[PDB]
Amino acid sequence: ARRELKLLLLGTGESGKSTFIKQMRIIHGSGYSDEDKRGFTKLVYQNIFTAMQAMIRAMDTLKIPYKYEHNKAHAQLVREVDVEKVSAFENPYVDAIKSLWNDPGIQECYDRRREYQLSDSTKYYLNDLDRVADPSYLPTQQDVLRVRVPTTGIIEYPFDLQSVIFRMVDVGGQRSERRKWIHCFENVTSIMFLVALSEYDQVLVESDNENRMEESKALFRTIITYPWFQNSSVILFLNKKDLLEEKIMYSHLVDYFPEYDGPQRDAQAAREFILKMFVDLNPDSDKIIYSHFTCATDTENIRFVFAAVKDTILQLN
Amino acid sequence: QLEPPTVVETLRRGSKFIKWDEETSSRNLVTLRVDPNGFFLYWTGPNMEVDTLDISSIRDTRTGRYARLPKDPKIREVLGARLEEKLMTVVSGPDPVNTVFLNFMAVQDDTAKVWSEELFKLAMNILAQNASRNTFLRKAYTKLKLQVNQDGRIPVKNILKMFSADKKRVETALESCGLKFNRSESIRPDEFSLEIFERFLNKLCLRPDIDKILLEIGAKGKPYLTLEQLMDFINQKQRDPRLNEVLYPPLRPSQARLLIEKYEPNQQFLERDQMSMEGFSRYLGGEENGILPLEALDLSTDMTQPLSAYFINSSHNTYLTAGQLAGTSSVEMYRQALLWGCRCVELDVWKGRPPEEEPFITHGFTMTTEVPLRDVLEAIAETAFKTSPYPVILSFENHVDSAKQQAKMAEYCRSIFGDALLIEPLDKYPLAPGVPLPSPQDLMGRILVKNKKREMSTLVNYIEPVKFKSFEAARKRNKCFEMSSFVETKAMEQLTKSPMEFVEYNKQQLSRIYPKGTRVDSSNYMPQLFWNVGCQLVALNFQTLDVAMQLNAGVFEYNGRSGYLLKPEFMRRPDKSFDPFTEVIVDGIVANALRVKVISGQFLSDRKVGIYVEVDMFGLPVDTRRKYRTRTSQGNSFNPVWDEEPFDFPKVVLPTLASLRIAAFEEGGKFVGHRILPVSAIRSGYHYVCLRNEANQPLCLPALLIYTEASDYIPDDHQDYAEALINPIKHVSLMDQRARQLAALIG
Ligand SMILES: Nc1nc2c(ncn2[C@@H]2O[C@H](COP(=O)(O)OP(=O)(O)O)[C@@H](O)[C@H]2O)c(=O)[nH]1
Ligand SMILES: O=P(O)(O)O[C@@H]1[C@H](O)[C@H](O)[C@@H](OP(=O)(O)O)[C@H](OP(=O)(O)O)[C@H]1O
Ligand code: ALF
Ligand SMILES: [Ca+2]
Ligand SMILES: [Mg+2]
Repeated sequence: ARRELKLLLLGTGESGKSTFIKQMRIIHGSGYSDEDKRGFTKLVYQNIFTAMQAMIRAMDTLKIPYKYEHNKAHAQLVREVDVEKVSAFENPYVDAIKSLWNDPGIQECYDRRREYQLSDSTKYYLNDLDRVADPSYLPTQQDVLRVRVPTTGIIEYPFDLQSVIFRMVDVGGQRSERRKWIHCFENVTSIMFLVALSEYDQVLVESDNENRMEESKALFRTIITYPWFQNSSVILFLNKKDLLEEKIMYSHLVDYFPEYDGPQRDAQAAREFILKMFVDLNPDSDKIIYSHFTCATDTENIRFVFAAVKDTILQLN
Repeated sequence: QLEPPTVVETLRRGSKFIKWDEETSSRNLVTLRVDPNGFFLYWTGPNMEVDTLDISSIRDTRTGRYARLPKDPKIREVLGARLEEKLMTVVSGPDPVNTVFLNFMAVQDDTAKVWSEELFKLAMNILAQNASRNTFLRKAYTKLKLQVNQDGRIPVKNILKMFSADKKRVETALESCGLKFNRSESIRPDEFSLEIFERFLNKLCLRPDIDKILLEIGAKGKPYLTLEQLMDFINQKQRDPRLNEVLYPPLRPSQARLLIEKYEPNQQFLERDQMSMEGFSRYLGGEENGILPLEALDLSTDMTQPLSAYFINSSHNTYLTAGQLAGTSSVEMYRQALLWGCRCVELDVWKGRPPEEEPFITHGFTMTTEVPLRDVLEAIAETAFKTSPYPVILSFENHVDSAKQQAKMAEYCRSIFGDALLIEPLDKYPLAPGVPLPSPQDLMGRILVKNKKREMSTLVNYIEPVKFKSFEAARKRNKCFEMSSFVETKAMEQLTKSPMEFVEYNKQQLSRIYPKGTRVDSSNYMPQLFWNVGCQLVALNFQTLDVAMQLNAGVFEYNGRSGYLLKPEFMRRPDKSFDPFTEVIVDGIVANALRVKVISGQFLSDRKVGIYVEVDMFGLPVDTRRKYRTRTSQGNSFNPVWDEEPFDFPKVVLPTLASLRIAAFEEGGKFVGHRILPVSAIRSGYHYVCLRNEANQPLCLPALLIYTEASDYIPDDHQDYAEALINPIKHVSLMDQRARQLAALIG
């Protein structure tokens, strides 16, 4: 008598599913030895190179000059890198990226990251280059939590908690990827939808005109009304709340969702408006929904938030 | 990093070489050369006659000891440790059995080693064997310009010989380019331009099928295809719809330009960002527009999983050359097997004789020949890791019973193979229960012996035979190093009885399989049967290239011909488990659907005849269909265009296991060429499929145009739901319009 419950992680692109699966791996699963950490040192380097290439291209598109001219050269050096071929991280590329990150010109471009595509945790790495550039850098566990690796396929992870075994199914959150989702819609005990609170002022990678949060919203509203989940529980993680905390100061919610008329520059007011868009006034779903504000990079926040959700699920079984 | 094929200066500069013959005992001081592209080796010998060798036919290059010596005294005098250190030998042919040897003496010192080492590199190069359709046309061109008469010119009888599929229609093609069309004449390399070889091919072989594809894209104004039309075609038809837009992003506009700059005959379109029909026709046979990605052909499988998780390329009675009861036993096969990416070869060892005391390999005292062990062990030590740095499993069927001959056998192994021979277990992997079988990575360049254990038993460790009782008993003892060999019909009995117990066995232990004894002409069973249940060492007869063996060496090409393909996810995971006869799709396993419409073919035969094409699928029983066919075409083998309905493969259960087999056949049943495409990696869209011979070498001229649609499965009933997930914003917006309209009516 060892029960096995199947949990799906769903969500739009880059909402934080695979970041959650790592937290599950740290809390309950096997965790990261030094040999496991080392596996990502490559991936950290590739993220920095991908970051600055995408920022350089923006400088052209958005037509922003490089304050200092000697950084025009540096930009050319890096832009010609093949990022898939990155294994080490040495000069002149180190100082190239530093000298750039210091450039008042390209710092203007970072502030306008909203208009183009620049993955989150870009600033986490570039502010900490010297630690990463070092000739003996072992990645820290947060470095492994920040790392961005686009996910494709349908990867089932098992987890041995005391009472039960969870089989947590990770998936891709791009538009193409949802045509695969039907091949994990059997015997589902619960869904765990991830919405990225930061993406109210952002457009999708796969569609340039459409707003990420209109997608994440509509996707959730549709999916909970599907016949497969007629007897499945729906946990809604609103992730990336720390990013909101920073962004809501400058990017005003009223400008992208006109229904909002709570105060400006308020983190709390903004997040609780969103919550209502997802759950409230849905005629096709009258099941209860269990929300949760989260920060998948923040480990303590996840141990608390999930060691609750464990109960909520088992309790219904 | 997969480099493209690059000829070093020396090999175009040339080098002086003396061609010599074992049989008729001949000699010409010739200067060897390779063309810059690296298609052909060619030399000018018998009274100025240029003779060529197709490098894609080359099977091995040997120098020094391994370069065969001229055992005749008269030849040995004419030529002369130093003398053999400049001997070269080029082995080639269309399969392992029917090889051809060519010998050379380098006049200047140590250039033979430079030459041998570089011809091997060019021959094996993967980019070359999967070159673009357009490059394979440059091959045919480069042939004509090489093969010349004594006074340099290009004979016109060649140009008619090459495309001898409508000789009176060839005549008229040439005249229109301003070239010679009469059989008795020749053409100056001065004025046989590639530009002009291209224009010739256009007038000769007209493309109604491509005219179809342009208006079918959409261009009432037939002269021009604009930048976006191209980009939309490339993204919305040539792109594989099962791929992520972040990992494999779509073609940008600035990127789409570069393909116009690249493939353009007409500058009127180039300057104004358009494209001609012959620029579009150039793209279709282009380097970008291939059927498979290099990713697929590359060596980029995960090579750190345990040995029990990989399909291993395996030979049965390697020594045999055709028949099982009567015929040769060859040392040549052990090279031609291991050179072909095989990783398991069988050595049947029998006790020596009183006068001498050397063991010999042969077939169960029937009426076949013998060969000395000593040489076979050194044939294997030469070729073991010449085409793959991953381990070899020597399958000793030992019948030698004498501790004198048994100890030499263990000494021969330890001396010949040397440190490559895995003599004792590693640090990480002790021989105890619960320990997983070491990964291929962890055994790079090692010789694993498979013999019965309790001197030869000293060498045995991770591959040890045991008399199979049941899967229950094999799970009871639980040891990965123990493994079992199953005769065809014995493995077949397990398949219908306990196929699920089998996949579980193979998740930990190795299981070899070989053909039954009734197949005395060395006939091959279908290896997919046992691959389906995770069997690794599925052994086959390499002397026979029937539909089974054509498949084997076809699928094993992938992962850089290392001879190791990784079993699927669910056939490797212990926590997971499924049934190989599932007539319905599996949860956790994203199924696929497939469409295969055959459009046309180019330069398929050397004569007028009808042709037909077979499209078959090889995987799990339910995946497998193999009876689709075209109707034998009108009756001309230049540019036949089939007008047929797409062959449907709507429900592919496990798509990583499925392999498609496109194969062309002449009216009557003769083989033209085939190709093995893996269903998981194939692309969608209009694509050429450059054909191959039975031993999987690239035939140059013949090729097929086929339209593929490789999409994910959606049960018909659940289609509505699927489409709302892909684009929900449109789905919800539509419902909002309805609620919006009925707002006023309710109150
Ligand atoms: N600051 C912050 N970053 C996050 C949070 N959750 C995810 N990220 C980052 O955003 C990226 C998306 O993570 P991932 O799990 O791959 O999203 P998925 O594609 O939906 O699986 C990762 O690089 C994370 O570092 C969060 O709560 N706070
Ligand atoms: O090669 P042939 O002529 O078909 O001979 C058989 C075949 O080689 C088997 O694989 C072999 O077992 P191993 O090769 O695994 O030793 C078996 O002998 P055995 O089962 O008595 O050893 C022979 O019956
Ligand atoms: F949407 Al993902 F990795 F799950 F980019
Ligand atoms: Ca045998
Ligand atoms: Mg992910």
